[PDB]
Amino acid sequence: VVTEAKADGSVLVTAKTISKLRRKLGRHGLKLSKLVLIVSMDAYYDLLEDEEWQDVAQVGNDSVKLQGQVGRIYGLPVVVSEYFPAKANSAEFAVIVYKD
Amino acid sequence: AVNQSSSVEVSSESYETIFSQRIIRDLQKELVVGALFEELPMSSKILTMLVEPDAGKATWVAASTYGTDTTTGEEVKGALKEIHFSTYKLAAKSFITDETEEDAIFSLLPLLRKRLIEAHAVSIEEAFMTGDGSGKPKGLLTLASEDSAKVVTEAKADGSVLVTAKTISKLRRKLGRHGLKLSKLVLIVSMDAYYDLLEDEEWQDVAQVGNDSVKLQGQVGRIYGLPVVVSEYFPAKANSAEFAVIVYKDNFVMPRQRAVTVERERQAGKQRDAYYVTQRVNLQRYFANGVVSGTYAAS
Amino acid sequence: VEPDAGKATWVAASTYGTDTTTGEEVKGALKEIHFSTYKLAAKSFITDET
Amino acid sequence: VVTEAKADGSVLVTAKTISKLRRKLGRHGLKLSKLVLIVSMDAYYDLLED
Repeated sequence: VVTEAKADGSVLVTAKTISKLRRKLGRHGLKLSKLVLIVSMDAYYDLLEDEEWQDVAQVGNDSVKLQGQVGRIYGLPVVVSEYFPAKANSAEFAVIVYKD
Repeated sequence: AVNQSSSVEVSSESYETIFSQRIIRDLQKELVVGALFEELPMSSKILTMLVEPDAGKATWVAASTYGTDTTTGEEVKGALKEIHFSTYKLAAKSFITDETEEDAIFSLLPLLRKRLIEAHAVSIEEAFMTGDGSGKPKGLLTLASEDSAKVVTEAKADGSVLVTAKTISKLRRKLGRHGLKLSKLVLIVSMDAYYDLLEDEEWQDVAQVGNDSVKLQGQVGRIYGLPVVVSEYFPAKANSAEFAVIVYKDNFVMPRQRAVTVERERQAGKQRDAYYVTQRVNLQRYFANGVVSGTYAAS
Repeated sequence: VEPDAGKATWVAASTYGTDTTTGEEVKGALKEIHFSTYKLAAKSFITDET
Repeated sequence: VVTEAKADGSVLVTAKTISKLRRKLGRHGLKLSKLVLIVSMDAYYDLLED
């Protein structure tokens, strides 16, 4: 996609990365959810001080409070992974499929 | 006493009024570290155990070298790091003499026992939060000094301070490792930092643009889903800790070889009844991880 | 009124000669308070003629 | 505590004043989540533009 942010250094992750990743993914690749979103441990933390629509307050959530963020991110489940290397030019997300 | 003004009838002197023997009590700290951490009973002086290290990687074949042909790497040849739990001890005493209860009121005996246990309770509670290393164990606020847990900076050291909800998110970004899934973490905040948190204007503001209904009945102690614990044992405003967060899942256990015993001697003394009390309870962590303190440096 | 804290201390580890290591504590020194009371009064009058 | 309002006029008294004001008294304070609040009769009719 190159580039949203700048490796923490003045602006962090934003909820419209997932829309752009979904847009460029595989054209006809949808059919509701049924798509798996792997998120770095780092990237999970800066999307939690939001300031975006999928919040833990009331801005546009499903009433989450209880627990500390939920798998609703464009209808996708959130899968954590801590195995990611240097934070500079690396990937922090993976959008992958399992229907074929 | 009956003086000021005594006019014009009976003047007399001073002490001419009934006195009351009843006591009253002001402030107290509420005790949140001395009764929150699992007791480990043990019959010795030091307790030891082994624990594994992690990976332990296994190398893949070089896409030609499939046979024998050895070279496949190997995993971790030395392992099972030992961990030792030391125990620390303390004592107090207070000694009364007959000469200061006969000319008095005959009431000082039960109050002394209440006071020495409170003084002991204050002393252990400060030591668990703030402590050094020599003679008395190291405390929780400086637990996060040796592992590089710290951050610089949060709020602005008395020039337009605010303690806004993004602080705790940045603090957990700084801790990071290895369990984001809410394993019942314990968080303790300063007296002033707790008061400052209701000026906000962030996440749980004065309007229903931010928070859902959670206050109930009006500005109550609720942060990011979790309740918040407050304490008056933080040092006065400066470059120190105003907020401490610790993981509680395997760790922060207190070893102890007895409970509180309080006794008295006066034989073969001369006069005095002398109260003694002794203790042996301390604070340690199995693993050097899961601890952060903000700090709150300068801006 | 009963008084404020109240601090104990920890042993030098090695010591065992009794040697209590306790510092000493402030046995039964406290502080008194007292209540003092003021008087409020009025007087007003009326004449037979009105 | 100094300052919020400056002689009304163009800067009026709004409900955030009682947040910073109680930074040394009650809720929690001594141990009690209760207080009584008294306001001026004219100041009561200022607290309508917030």
